[PDB]
Amino acid sequence: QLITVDEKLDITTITGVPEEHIKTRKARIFVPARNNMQSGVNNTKKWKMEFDTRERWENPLMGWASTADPLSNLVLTFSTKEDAVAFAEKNGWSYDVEERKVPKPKSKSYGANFSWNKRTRVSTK
Amino acid sequence: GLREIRIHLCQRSPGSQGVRDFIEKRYVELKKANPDLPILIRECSDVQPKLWARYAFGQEKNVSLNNFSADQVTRALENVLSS
Amino acid sequence: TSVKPIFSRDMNEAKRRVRELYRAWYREVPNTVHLFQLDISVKQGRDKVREMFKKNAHITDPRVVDLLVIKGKMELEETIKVWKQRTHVMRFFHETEAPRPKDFLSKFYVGHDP
Amino acid sequence: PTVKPPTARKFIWTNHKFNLSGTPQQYVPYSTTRKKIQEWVPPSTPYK
Amino acid sequence: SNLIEVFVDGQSVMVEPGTTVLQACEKVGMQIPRFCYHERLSVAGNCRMCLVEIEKAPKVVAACAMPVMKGWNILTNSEKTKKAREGVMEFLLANHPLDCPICDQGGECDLQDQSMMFGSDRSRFLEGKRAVEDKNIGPLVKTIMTRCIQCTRCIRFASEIAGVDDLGTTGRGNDMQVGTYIEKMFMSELSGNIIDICPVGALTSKPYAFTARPWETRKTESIDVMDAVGSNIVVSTRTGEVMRILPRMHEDINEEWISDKTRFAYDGLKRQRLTEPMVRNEKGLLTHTTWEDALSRVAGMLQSFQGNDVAAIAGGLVDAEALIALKDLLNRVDSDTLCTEEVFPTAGAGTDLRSNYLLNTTIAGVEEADVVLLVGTNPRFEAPLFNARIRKSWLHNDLKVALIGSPVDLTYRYDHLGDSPKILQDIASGSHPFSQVLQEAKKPMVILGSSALQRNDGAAILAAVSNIAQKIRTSSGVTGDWKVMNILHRIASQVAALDLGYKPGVEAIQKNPPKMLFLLGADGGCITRQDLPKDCFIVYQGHHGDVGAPIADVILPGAAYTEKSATYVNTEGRAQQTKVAVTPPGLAREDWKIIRALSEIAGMTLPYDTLDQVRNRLEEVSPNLVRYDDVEGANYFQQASELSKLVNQQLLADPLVPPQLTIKDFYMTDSISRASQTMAKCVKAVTE
Amino acid sequence: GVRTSPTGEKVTHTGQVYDDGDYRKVRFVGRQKEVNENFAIDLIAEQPVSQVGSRVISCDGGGGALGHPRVYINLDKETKTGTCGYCGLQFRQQH
Amino acid sequence: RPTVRPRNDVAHKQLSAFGEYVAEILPKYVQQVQVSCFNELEICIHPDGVIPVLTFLRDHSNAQFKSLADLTAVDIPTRQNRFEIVYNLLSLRFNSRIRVKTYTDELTPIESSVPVYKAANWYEREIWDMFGVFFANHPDLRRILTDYGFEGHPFRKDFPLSGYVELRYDDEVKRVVAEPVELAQEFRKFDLNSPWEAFPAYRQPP
Amino acid sequence: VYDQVEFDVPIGSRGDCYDRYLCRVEEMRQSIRIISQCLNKMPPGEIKVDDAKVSPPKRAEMKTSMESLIHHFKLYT
Amino acid sequence: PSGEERCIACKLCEAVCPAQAITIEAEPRADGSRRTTRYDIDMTKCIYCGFCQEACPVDAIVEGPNFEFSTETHEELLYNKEKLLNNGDKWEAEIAANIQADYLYR
Ligand code: SF4
Ligand code: SF4
Ligand code: SF4
Ligand code: SF4
Ligand code: FES
Ligand SMILES: [K+]
Ligand SMILES: [Zn+2]
Repeated sequence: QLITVDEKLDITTITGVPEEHIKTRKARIFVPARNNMQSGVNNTKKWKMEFDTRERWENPLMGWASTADPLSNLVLTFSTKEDAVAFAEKNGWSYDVEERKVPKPKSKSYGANFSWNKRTRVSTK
Repeated sequence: GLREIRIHLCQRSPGSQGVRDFIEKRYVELKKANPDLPILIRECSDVQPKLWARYAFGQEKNVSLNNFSADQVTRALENVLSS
Repeated sequence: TSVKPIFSRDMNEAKRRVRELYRAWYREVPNTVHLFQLDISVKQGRDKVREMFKKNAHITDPRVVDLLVIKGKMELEETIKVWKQRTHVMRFFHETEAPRPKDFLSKFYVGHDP
Repeated sequence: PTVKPPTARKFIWTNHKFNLSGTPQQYVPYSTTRKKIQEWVPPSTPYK
Repeated sequence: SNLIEVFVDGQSVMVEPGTTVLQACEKVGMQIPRFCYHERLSVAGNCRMCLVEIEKAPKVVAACAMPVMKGWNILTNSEKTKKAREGVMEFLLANHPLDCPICDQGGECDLQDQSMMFGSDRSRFLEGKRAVEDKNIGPLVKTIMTRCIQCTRCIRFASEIAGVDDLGTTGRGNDMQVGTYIEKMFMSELSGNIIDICPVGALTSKPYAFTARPWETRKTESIDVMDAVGSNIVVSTRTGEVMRILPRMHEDINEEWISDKTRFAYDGLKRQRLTEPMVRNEKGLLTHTTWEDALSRVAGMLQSFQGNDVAAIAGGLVDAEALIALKDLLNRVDSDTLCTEEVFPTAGAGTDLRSNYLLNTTIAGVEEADVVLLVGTNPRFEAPLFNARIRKSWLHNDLKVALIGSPVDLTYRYDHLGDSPKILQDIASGSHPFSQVLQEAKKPMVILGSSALQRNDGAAILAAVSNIAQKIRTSSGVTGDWKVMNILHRIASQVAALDLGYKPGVEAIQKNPPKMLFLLGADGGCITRQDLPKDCFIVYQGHHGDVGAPIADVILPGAAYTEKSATYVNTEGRAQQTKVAVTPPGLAREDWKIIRALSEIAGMTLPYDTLDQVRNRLEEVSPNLVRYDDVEGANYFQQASELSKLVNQQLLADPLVPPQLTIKDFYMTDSISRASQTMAKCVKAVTE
Repeated sequence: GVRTSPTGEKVTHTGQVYDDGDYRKVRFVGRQKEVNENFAIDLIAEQPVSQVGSRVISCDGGGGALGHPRVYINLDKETKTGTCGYCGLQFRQQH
Repeated sequence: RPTVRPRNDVAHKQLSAFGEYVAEILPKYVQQVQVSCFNELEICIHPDGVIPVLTFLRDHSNAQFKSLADLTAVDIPTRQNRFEIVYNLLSLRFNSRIRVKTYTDELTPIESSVPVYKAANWYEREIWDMFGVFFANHPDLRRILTDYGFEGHPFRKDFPLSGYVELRYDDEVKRVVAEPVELAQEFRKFDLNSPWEAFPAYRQPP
Repeated sequence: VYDQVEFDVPIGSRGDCYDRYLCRVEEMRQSIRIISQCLNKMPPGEIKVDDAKVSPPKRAEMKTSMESLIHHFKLYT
Repeated sequence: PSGEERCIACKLCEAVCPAQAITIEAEPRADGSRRTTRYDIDMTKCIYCGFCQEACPVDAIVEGPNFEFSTETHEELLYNKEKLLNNGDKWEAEIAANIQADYLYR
């Protein structure tokens, strides 16, 4: 048998996350920008969720980077922006969504390198 | 007394039509009569038109202008200047 | 909006399970303070139990309430059967954690965290 | 090593040392990098 | 209707005529391997890594250059295509040096990665390798040219994007070499971009050298504040340290480029930093103190002054959250003297109408214009990525560009109308023959530089340029939705401050000198203690000790733009926000929090306690300030033009001379870049 | 190239040394600061420049497969020497 | 071809045929059947079918999957039902293996399979402990791996690697105490994925 | 290569600790039996798959061949 | 053999390290050479797996033959570059001979 439940899906009280790391965090939902050092686009297919960056300090003994943020490395992957938004909602995280940036179609033409009267003529190859 | 006026409105929504008409026809005169009063006009898509009046020591009051006509907008601005 | 229930079919039935769990916890505190040789009073133990229930007062999903009770029963089983040790029981009281500042100014002075 | 001696290098320790833990010659770790952020130094002369 | 059908591995796709095979493939999510092809450069077709089989065609075609014909079936994974890639990869690696461990490209190298995905797994090259001598092209780009694969991306970028024909190929055959032939520095405001486009480690960042590997850096997507273009960037950090700055593609702003200042001034974030609150001691020297003590000193002085006795000046890198917090705080002592260092004429509408001080056409609108009139500006150095967008239009749309001002080099030929501000009246009257160019143009664009408005006759210049844009619309020759008038800002914080209602310039402070002055990152030296009463209490809030700090009574260490999530509005009026890459150093704090904390100690607590709440406040003042990445149009140019005529101010006879005339003036323009050792090397390099 | 600071603490080959007011040097009290005395930067500088009779030489660091990846060094410039990017050995084209 | 794993078409056909066999007999519950290129048969079922489908595979004369090799869960946050429940079964009679998969979310119980396989007892406790999936009618559902009083379910993708609390001995209270976790060296996140596609055969339509 | 070696599987009859003890002892004996065959039937050849996109190349190859160095770099990062 | 460090701060050891026991920082040396300014191994994180010496392209980092280096304090097992270079100078005579005997298997 199925019951009827109309309330918003909320699991904040049964996930075990401490209150400070639910209410004070800010999740960022976005498609990672292409690393401009490379032309590959395979790391721009999926949506991501990261959290706000928090303090890192130098360990007195070694100089290592210490942290007290338990979410500093947490990065989730989602197929769509809707899935990422849904996951943030039920976990109680406030979030910002950035719309995916698509490279717009270019009009490429090799023959334009040799134009008779336009500035697109190249001076070298 | 009065320190600043802000008028928020949309560029396209019909609810801001009266505010749009007021600016188009009567803001120039209002600014001539009030040379040194900041009247910040700030358009933003899909916002409810609103009037903000800031007074001395940071006191602020706002009046909604949704669906007002150009005359009602004048009247709403009439109240603020006297206040 | 049809979902499979856990135990309760609505909030009224879920609330009955909550009150049974609260009664079981309330009655077990005097034994826990004695068996575990705690340095807290029975009042403190029961005040802590009441605090833990209260923070979950806003739930309106009977399924969520069901899970909270399920976990509450497991926590009570670990305590009654002495699977927990003294350290586990006292972890509810954060006795070595110096209070974090709450007002804006105190948090502003010490660091960057909101 | 009396029959196949090790290859000699100038930087190889000529004097072996045994485990020095617990003595004043024990190793003490420390960061080998220099300071990263340089603070602004206010002027020495007065001028407010 | 014009679309034609082609097949990618049997999958049908509809494409516009002229689409290349490579572009047809990406429409079904296939990325053909490439080296020489870049979609923002002219097609070259020389690396041959993009060769692909066409079903029923014996010869493979270069996908990047071959236009796709109707009915073609592109076999992106056939045996012939795979063997073509393996062959080309083999030739690319035959002479390539075994450098990956010492090469900075390692880990983010397109040669490494496409070798792994599309090449063989071993070598059969049994000969010795080519070795090439290195070329010195300045202090920013390191060259290890034995790594070069002769893709000519750098040559094409330099000629096409940067408009500098100093790079080329010398020699022939296997010994063909990329360089300048003669010893010569490639110093351009866009030069650092050849590092990104070079697919190998042939061109690398000199400041970045050897410091990090790509897999270990954390990427923070943020905004540049070195100018008012709002270039989108990524801040690479590792173990709490900023390591480099990279472009982030935003087609409507910086497409995928950044200026050399945006790229390389980050090292100034590690020098001359304010890390602790300071107060003057008995001897009149700044000495470190606690936050409690420093704010108590400021709160006491704040509580004893009212009205015009309190003023504030906002600097060039201030964010909107701090701008409104400071405005709210002085308003609660009934002070309205909230000033910016950068002047904007208050004549007529002033900052009443956003359209008076925005780049109304938008940066992307440049590509739609047919005539551009530049007035009293050098966009090459004021807005390098805006100037690059002009050259793109000049190159591809045959854009006609005219300049009134000094005859600076803009990297493209333009019609110089002169430097006298009188030419504006000639154009408006119709006497000047360029007025006939504007009259015919269907989409003219008149751009006035904010740097010209810093003149005393700025109100006259704005009125004169406004009059021209008014006649162009009176001719009715423009579409209607098209906007003609544009202001080009150079300061990141200027547009947000005008939106919030600040007073442009510091004229008000000079008129009524205050007894207490807040310097919020102000380092322009516009107001000094010579302009203030002898006992003026100066509070400096900022991240660098530069010009403002040494004169302050109290120093409050703020956060730099890499250390806070803060709102900036670019010259178009587009609101963007940064993200925290690293936290502020030492005891430094987020700027809007300092003012919020100060307000509580002074018994004037501001009504917001979190970032979200201060941004709710920003929405109450100017709703567009929280519409991130959106460009909200501004209207009512007619109303502004009517008011601009009400008061007549004469034009000064001085010629219009931009503050930055040559590349040497470009590198240092703010506290961060003035503290950068890299920018100092660039300045030394181009002046010597 | 080991030197001491005004405090007498030895400076490392990476230039590290605690300054006068740094409390962290208390860790060395009653013990010692580990410092390696063979500065590689000075040892490599002592190696002589190798004179070769070709425009391009190769270096693998010596020992064949026990050295480093084999690289080819261009010697066209007479202004300076060709330096191996791996081991620091220097080469010069003769006359 | 020495370096390429050889295919086995005989096993691929047999498993495919048995996959159809199972789906014809239990249409009420089977949602998908697939055989991998290395010849593993997966039955995807509606969660209601757990007991009937497992009972059929254990008891039916052409199945006789008498051994439960493993029972585990996978957390996939992008899915509406984030938890995938996986049963790996072994049939000694037919020298064959089969995998049965279903799904659930945080608040939806799954029927305990202890009645079918007694081996399921501890596996379901482990799934409850590590993932927080509740199994209905379990003879004794409680944590099995985590410390007593441990909060959260560590194997969820959104649970941090180092958790939220760490332990130490405190002399003032003379016991082990739990405190919020601070690390002298933060775990260094690596971005290792190449931006170039590796496997065209798995490309997802755009 | 377990299909290429001969050995017996010890089987118990009572399903108790003593029989499982005997099975383990007998499995040790069969392990020696298998080890004897492995030593005699050990073939020559390479020890890891000759596919440098999976198994790293030999160190000598890594230091001479451009492809090998790339693949070594990528497999270890 | 000249005394120049073999390590070129490529960071392949740090990347492969299964325990993240290696921490490296690097910059151009005064003579322009690519060298580390930090090379730490937390010997209490390390699992002594040898992956670092497999990954190294120049035989710079090795696991040597010494197994008798137990200490009285935890801090003594947090090795920095000076300690590791001293270990190389201390043990090179043996390390080189062991590499000589096994490199043809690598
Ligand atoms: S450019 Fe790429 S392949 Fe060439 S040495 Fe550098 S990392 Fe290796
Ligand atoms: S230097 Fe780089 S971008 Fe220029 S031709 Fe060579 S590989 Fe291409
Ligand atoms: S031996 Fe130690 S330092 Fe080297 S890779 Fe293994 S765990 Fe890391
Ligand atoms: S020890 Fe070897 S692998 Fe590690 S950074 Fe140095 S050269 Fe690279
Ligand atoms: S990418 Fe087509 S030939 Fe270079
Ligand atoms: K490059
Ligand atoms: Zn060498």
